[PDB]
Amino acid sequence: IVEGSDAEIGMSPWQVMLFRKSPQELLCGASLISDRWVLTAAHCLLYPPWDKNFTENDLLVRIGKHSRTRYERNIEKISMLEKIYIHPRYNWRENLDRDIALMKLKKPVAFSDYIHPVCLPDRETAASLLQAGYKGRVTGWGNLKETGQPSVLQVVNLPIVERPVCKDSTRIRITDNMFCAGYKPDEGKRGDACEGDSGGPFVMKSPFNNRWYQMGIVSWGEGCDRDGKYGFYTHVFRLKKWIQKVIDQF
Amino acid sequence: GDFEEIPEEYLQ
Amino acid sequence: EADCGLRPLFEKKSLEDKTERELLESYI
Ligand SMILES: Oc1ccc2c(Cc3ccc(OCCN4CCCC4)cc3)c(-c3ccc(OCCN4CCCC4)nc3)sc2c1
Ligand SMILES: *[C@@H]1O[C@H](CO)[C@@H](O)[C@H](O)[C@H]1NC(C)=O
Ligand code: NA
Ligand code: NA
Repeated sequence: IVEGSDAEIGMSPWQVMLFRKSPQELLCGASLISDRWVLTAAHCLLYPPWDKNFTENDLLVRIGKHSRTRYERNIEKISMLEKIYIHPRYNWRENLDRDIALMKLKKPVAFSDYIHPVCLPDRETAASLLQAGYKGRVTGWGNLKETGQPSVLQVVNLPIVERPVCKDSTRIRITDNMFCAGYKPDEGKRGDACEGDSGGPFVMKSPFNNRWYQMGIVSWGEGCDRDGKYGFYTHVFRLKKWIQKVIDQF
Repeated sequence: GDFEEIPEEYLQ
Repeated sequence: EADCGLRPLFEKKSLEDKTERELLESYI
């Protein structure tokens, strides 16, 4: 995260760390949506252009963390994966359309003050909250600047940006399955996600029922915190059907 | 810096 | 999940975090 601040203890109990077995390293962010399911971006697991193609046995999921590198004894829980599900129509060749993946844990994790799932939006929550100008929150242990690492989880709040503006800021063809967020050059406030943060959650707090909803998944951007550029996120509600499908069937 | 040693039980 | 999105150390204790007010104020 660029231009964010240290998170408070227990501020994002659904935040998950995707960790590589060997060499041991931070790969991406992710989120806990139930006792046995983790949501992340497909590009974190599969992206041929960068020779990336991980399987269940290649990594670990670490839940309830705050510190980036310390093994937080008696607090964090480390879990193994049983199966990975990448969206059948994930478009990694062109624009990362449908950048989404589900991961099934080998055994359920027990909740605590530091581990708790986030809600998935319903049509009404999405229709009501996904509006230009409304702010969401992004969290992660990623890079602090484009071109180092934080000591503890970082957080930043960013406004959703008008579709036309998102479109006119890049050459990439953007779809209905994505939205962009960030401050404009004239707003006098900065902030963005960066390398290591992708796959992480973009959440919003409903003012109707006071719950936190994951509206997006950090998907892609061109650089980090560059003026006139914006971070792009996977539209979780537009893809909810597939999510329920996988969970209900598997 | 680099990460800290996590229990062996999680690497098998 | 039944109590999804309600944090043990915040919503459940009726305590607010440092910047959530910023989000709520943006929701006209
Ligand atoms: O706001 C955001 C949202 C997401 C990201 C991401 C993810 C991200 C960005 C771009 C992308 O691919 C190319 C972009 N096109 C794909 C479709 C549309 C545009 C896919 C994911 C960043 C990132 C991550 C790894 C990397 O190291 C490269 C160095 N790698 C070589 C091997 C491993 C490290 N460089 C930047 S920066 C950033 C800011
Ligand atoms: C990625 O790994 C899987 C499983 O090992 C393999 O079947 C597939 O051919 C690999 N490559 C791609 C691009 O999926
Ligand atoms: Na364009
Ligand atoms: Na920007």
